[PDB]
Amino acid sequence: LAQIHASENSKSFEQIEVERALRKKYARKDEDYDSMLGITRETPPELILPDNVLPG
Amino acid sequence: PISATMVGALLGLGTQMYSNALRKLPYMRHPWEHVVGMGLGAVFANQLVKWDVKLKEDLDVMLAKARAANERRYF
Amino acid sequence: GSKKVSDRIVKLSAIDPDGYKQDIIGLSGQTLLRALTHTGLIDPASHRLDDIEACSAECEVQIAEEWLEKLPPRTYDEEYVLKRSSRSRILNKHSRLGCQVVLTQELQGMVVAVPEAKPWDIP
Amino acid sequence: SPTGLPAQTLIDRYVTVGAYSLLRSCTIEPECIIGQHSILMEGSLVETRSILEAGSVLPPGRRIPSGELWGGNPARFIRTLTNEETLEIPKLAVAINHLSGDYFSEFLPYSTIYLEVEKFKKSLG
Amino acid sequence: MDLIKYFTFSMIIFILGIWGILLNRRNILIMLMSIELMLLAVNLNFLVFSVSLDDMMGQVFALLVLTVAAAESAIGLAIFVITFRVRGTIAVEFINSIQG
Amino acid sequence: KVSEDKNRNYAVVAGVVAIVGSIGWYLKA
Amino acid sequence: MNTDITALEKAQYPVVDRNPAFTKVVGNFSTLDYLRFSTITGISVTVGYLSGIKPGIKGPSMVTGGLIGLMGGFMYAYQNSAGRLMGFFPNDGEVASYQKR
Amino acid sequence: LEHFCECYFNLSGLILCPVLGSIILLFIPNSRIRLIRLIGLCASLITFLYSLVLWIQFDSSTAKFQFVESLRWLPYENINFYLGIDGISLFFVILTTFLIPICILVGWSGMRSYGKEYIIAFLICEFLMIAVFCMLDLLLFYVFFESVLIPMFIIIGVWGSRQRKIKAAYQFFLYTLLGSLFMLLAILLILFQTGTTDLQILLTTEFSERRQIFLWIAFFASFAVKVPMVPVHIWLPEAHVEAPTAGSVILAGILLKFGTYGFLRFSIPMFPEATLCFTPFIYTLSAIAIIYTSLTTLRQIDLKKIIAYSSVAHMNLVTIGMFSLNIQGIGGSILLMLSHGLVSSALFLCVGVLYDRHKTRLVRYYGGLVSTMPNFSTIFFFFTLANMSLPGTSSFIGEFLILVGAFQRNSLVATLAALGMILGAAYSLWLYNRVVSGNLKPDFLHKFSDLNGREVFIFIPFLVGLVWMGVYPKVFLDCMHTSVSNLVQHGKFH
Amino acid sequence: VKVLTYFGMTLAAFAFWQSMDKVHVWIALHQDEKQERMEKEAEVRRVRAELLRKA
Amino acid sequence: MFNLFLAVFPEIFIINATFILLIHGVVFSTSKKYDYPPLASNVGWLGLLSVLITLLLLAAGAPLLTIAHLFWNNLFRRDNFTYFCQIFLLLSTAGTISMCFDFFDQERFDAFEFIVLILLSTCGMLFMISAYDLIAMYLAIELQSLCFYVIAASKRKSEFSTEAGLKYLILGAFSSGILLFGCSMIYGSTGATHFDQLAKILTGYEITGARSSGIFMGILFIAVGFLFKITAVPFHMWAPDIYEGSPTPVTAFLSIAPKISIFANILRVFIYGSYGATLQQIFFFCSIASMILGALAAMAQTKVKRLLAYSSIGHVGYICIGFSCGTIEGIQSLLIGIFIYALMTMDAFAIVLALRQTRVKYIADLGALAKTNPILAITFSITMFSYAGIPPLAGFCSKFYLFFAALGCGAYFLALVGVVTSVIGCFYYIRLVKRMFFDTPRTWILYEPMDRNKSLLLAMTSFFITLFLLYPSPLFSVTHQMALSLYL
Ligand SMILES: C/C=C/C(=O)SCCNC(=O)CCNC(=O)[C@H](O)C(C)(C)COP(=O)(O)OP(=O)(O)OC[C@H]1O[C@@H](n2cnc3c(N)ncnc32)[C@H](O)[C@@H]1OP(=O)(O)O
Ligand SMILES: [Fe+3]
Repeated sequence: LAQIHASENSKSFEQIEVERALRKKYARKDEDYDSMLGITRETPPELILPDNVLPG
Repeated sequence: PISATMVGALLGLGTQMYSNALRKLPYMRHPWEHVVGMGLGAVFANQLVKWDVKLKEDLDVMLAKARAANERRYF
Repeated sequence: GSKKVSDRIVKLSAIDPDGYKQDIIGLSGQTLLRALTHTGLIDPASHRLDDIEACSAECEVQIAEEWLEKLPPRTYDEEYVLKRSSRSRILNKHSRLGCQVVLTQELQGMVVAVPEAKPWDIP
Repeated sequence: SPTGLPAQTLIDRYVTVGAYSLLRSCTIEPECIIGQHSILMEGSLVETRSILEAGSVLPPGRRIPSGELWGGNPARFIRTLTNEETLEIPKLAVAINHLSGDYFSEFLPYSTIYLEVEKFKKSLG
Repeated sequence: MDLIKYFTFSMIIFILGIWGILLNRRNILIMLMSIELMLLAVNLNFLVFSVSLDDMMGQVFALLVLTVAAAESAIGLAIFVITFRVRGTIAVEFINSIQG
Repeated sequence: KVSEDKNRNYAVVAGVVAIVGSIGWYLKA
Repeated sequence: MNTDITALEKAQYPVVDRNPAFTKVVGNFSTLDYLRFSTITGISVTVGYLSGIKPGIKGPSMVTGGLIGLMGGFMYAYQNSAGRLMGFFPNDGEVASYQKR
Repeated sequence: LEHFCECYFNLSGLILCPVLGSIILLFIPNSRIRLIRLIGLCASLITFLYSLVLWIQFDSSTAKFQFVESLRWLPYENINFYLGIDGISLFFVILTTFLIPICILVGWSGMRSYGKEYIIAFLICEFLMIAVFCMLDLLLFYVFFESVLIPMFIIIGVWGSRQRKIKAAYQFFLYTLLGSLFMLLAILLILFQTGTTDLQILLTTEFSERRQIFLWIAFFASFAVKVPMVPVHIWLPEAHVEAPTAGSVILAGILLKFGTYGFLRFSIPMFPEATLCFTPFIYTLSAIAIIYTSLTTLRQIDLKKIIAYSSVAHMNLVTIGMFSLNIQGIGGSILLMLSHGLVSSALFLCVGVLYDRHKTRLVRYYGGLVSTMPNFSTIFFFFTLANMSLPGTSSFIGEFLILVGAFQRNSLVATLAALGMILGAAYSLWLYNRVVSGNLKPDFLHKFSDLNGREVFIFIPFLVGLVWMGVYPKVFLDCMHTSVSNLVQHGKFH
Repeated sequence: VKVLTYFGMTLAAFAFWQSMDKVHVWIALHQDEKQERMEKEAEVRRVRAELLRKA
Repeated sequence: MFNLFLAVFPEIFIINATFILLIHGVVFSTSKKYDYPPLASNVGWLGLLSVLITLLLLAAGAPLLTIAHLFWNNLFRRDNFTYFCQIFLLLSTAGTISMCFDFFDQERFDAFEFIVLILLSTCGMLFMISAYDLIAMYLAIELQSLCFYVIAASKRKSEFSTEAGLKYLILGAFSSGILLFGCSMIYGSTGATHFDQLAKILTGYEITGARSSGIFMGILFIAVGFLFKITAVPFHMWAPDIYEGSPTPVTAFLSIAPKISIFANILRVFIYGSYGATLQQIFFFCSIASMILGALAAMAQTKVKRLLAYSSIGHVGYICIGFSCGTIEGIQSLLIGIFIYALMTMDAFAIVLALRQTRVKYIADLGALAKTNPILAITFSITMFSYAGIPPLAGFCSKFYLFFAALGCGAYFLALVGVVTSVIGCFYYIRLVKRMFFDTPRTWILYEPMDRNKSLLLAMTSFFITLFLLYPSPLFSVTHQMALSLYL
């Protein structure tokens, strides 16, 4: 838990803004229109937590 | 007294505060928008009164034509 | 501490549409639907209130007869909802509305069958 | 949770959690009051229309029955609440919300700190 | 007696469309096809009437109706395809969820 | 010293033209 | 093709030209006509820019909005000028350049 | 035709006062309880004082509508509307303005949980009700009366005590809407003849006998649901009992008067032949209701159900007097209307005092309150006496003057109506003794508090009002007699 | 269906259409009677109206 | 030659703008450079701009729309009535589009083609209003219907949306075939399709004994198609299912825009035409059936959308009563009712779309709304009391005219039906107020606050509803103006 908190608290202004935009862009989904377009939208790695902090 | 400009400005102010309240925001969240709303309400009220006058003027002529046509039957 | 959450805990088992049996946990005094939604057996979003007026049989369960004796009999509104929500418009004699079943200590060990979920998210 | 129930921390409506209280994976049903400096541990449940005294300690998985006053370390039954007492609880929540509104009006949507950062940068070239 | 016979030809096509609606509770594809029969019967009436009255307005509308029939068949079969894809079957017991 | 986003500059000019044109439209009508 | 400009409701102002040509109508544009055209084009470009920021295409969105605005603004100005020249709208200016010229 | 009055104090400002109060309150934060309370109370008090001034400038010699003023609806001026009062409606306006501040004062202690929504609803009710009492048009009467249903619905449903308030509010809204729709049908029927709905005009237009009968039946259906008359009286018990105390006060003190006021303002004068043909029918329904509903009141076990059931008997005596069509009958009917609006409200106030402390309405739980609440017991006894039409109280003046008017027309209806004296005394004294007299029951109730300073002040204007009209009713009868005389003489010329 | 079933159905339908032709001829042959009946009924209505308009 | 097209500047502009938006959306939605951005909101804003510019072009060039009327005569006819009807239609389209942006963003409906189909259906309804021939009327109706069929199935993976699309397509094609049959019968009997030629041939005879059975049945079948279109009983059962199953913006658009376009068509085909009271009896009986069925079925509903659908059916019955009576005031009151119902429906659907961010589905979901959002609960109650017809709210005009026409046209059964249905409607409308204000549920639903568009539209519609009767003259005069433009 310390690792994820230390990573988040040390981010610079520019990275904070980039990840705010990413979080907004990937908050919802329209996989149906993606399938019509023939594309698959993937969650960027900066928004994925390590497996060692997940409940599973 | 009570004029179209005053009523329209008050209604524009009321709409902005009603819109802020529907969004659970403070009444005076963006006061420049209140100024804009008062201006728009005043413009809309003056235009509405003028339009009502014009509409009544046009309806009078059209009713004149209708009555002339209906009075043609008794000739 | 004299009073414990385990006093209200009612053991249960649920058989999913694919047939695999799961031991689930619910509080007496709450509905069977809430116990079923704790582990996601029934999607909580599909049935957010425990009211008969907010039910399209999303909470429907099937219960064998040995446990139906231990429950209050179905009211007219429940049977109306079950019958209309059936695909064939046939009332199922073992069917119950999970939002109307209140868990009690007398329901320990009861087996419940969870049918396949109906569509519920109206566009 | 040791009870097996979902371990989310749920503070329902009209709940007054007194200052310096520690909550972890506890459920508080609507219209309750938690006394100052109380501790609610994992899986514990406080049923609706209950009051915990200041300094109370609720061990893991323990329960506060509805319509009662409890307190102590560990929490023990004190007495049963009168109906007027239970009517007082949402009133306390509403009053605290009214007080918080006075603090909410002290802040505009943006701070002016960014100007201080600007000038602290400018002085530094 | 020419006109009455042409008209009864169109009439039987329209009636067959109505009957196809009545007789196919469980077959919605044939319900669509019955509707297409009704549209053909109307298109023929316009042509027959245009010939009978010596007037070209019937034929212009006959061409435009053929365009409408084509578009409506295309979109209808699209809706059929998506319904089938979602359910995996065309049986009418799986398209009755909306009711009341 | 200079604003570099050329699309933003064009949009700013467009908004200014809209405002000034609205004012002139009212004044000459 | 037989054509007939005859309108249902008669003009209420002096008819300077009953069927003015395209180039004549355009050459009849007043400063008010250019003001209406520029306002509509500017508003359209602004809406294109503001609506295009979220998808990330503010430039192309500005272009599309500006095309819609140019089309609509020309249409509105041509409408006003032609209606003035045909006497459907108050056209004291057109009558001045007709009595004089 | 502009009819603007020359008087400084006019109907328009009295109408605007509570509207301004409501508009001001919508914007004040609910956190500012002290300010909200004081604004509402001050607005209602100013309105009451304005109504008193309106009383001061009243002319008791004229039969012409007074303070008449007009308001334009269209620039075509085809449809123009008028406001005016007479000797028949003045006192009802004053009563409305007196009762509203009482309603604000009743919920003073709970205004932290009520909020601006409570004061706003009562102010909107006040504005609509005064408007209704001040109209010289059949159409505006319908709109403003039909409009009072929304705030009363809200008041019953939100601040009612139990879950029975759902059914009660439903029945109230639906019964009143049915009656109002029937009135609307009558208003359009009149409009098709006359081309207008102006009272001053329709008073001068003759209606055929057949159309008089039909228009009377449609006006009857509307007014008889609001009187109330048997058998459409059953909405009143649930509605008046389930409502909050101030809601009950408004429902019984003001809203009940709209039907009998509609008989006096429209049905009786406009259709004088239809009125005569239907007098035996009115007499039968009124006399049945007095006897039946008084015996029902005897067997009620709920404090509020007894008081609410009492109003049905009193209003049907009012209908008897007003259809007697003489000075004593109509003058007595109006006086009982105002007196009932004071006695019934005070009795609802007495029960509300008891329910606020103990949260029960069952009579069997109380008893022996004289030894713990002597001040409440003394005030409860006075208003209990005023409900029995005891001479000296205001309600005796209206009751006897109606019996005088009924006796000169039909002796039989006067005798059946006079049975209200025996039955009215039976349940009123039974209620008082079962609640106040006897021994305490500490297993049910062991903690008591007599009236506080606010509750004492609330009752004082009620006590002064009933004694004043009871011993010297000339101040009221002086200002009513010319309007009453012209109401009776309407339609005949000998 | 079998080919012969289809052809038997076509023969039945041909007989049905010839019967329809007979029906159309019959309907054509009774135009004069129908117009005569229409005229008599119209005269009845007109006489009744003229006699009722008298009062 | 160019100046002849001044009569069709609005349609030319809106069609060209729709083409531009189609190309823009397809070019940039497929772009890898911009990571295939959703463009529903971008195209939606540009299309709202296009609709507003079309409205400006139409409103400002009021006399120019009648230019070259002889040249355009065999294609359409533009007059005062069509002018105001088209302005109303454009305003309705603009409001409906403005209510869609939160749905595009939060649901992530990324299809920009939804906006394009709405724009094309708007072009179709524009052409419907100005139609003056059976051929043009049918073609414009069909363009409109095809757009609606496509958008009703826009959530192509949803069982409800696909089911609604299928039922819509089948029943709409059936009714369209019936109407086309009616047109063919009329053409064969009269040798004409232009509305003027039909007016001349039919006037003066109606049913004079020797009655053209072809003209009768043509009128009958065309009326059946129109009654299907206005959701009138017994051609109504598609509407509740389609309204419920379609996406909520689709339902909002279908509940307002198509009624204006088809009532314009009904008034120009029959009132401007000539036949016996048979058609008036058709609409009379359909109005009575619609009021009764709408009231009872709405009383049975537990879901908000189905309740609104049945309420709309009841109100079209109330409106068609005005068509049946066949007077100038009947047409005026029909127009007034359509206007007020459109504004009230937009108010209600703005509230429903605001609550759909939290997935409101049942009436019971509105429990404790007076606590969690007091101003919103009051706004919805003002709308519900307007729906019930309680004065002084704007909804009272429809009730007033319903009873006025009945006691004038001499009807008393109609008055009885109106009274009973009004009381039933009041009950099931105030049930929603009781749910938001009186109930104390164990579990609450906390709703996300609405966006600025819906709040502004809600504030304006709420002010109109509460205050229209204080200054109603412009609507009365403009509707009277339109009613007379139909005949003279
Ligand atoms: C992944 C991250 C991990 C972390 O970092 S943990 C984060 C912070 N969480 C914590 O610190 C939780 C610590 N857990 C505990 O303290 C806990 O109590 C504890 C773990 C001692 C004890 O918890 P128990 O449930 O196991 O308590 P007992 O079984 O021993 O009960 C004995 C008795 O003591 C009494 N009771 C027990 N606990 C206490 C106390 N403390 N005081 C007073 N009285 C008590 C009580 O009367 C009990 O009787 P009953 O109620 O009839 O069962
Ligand atoms: Fe359920």
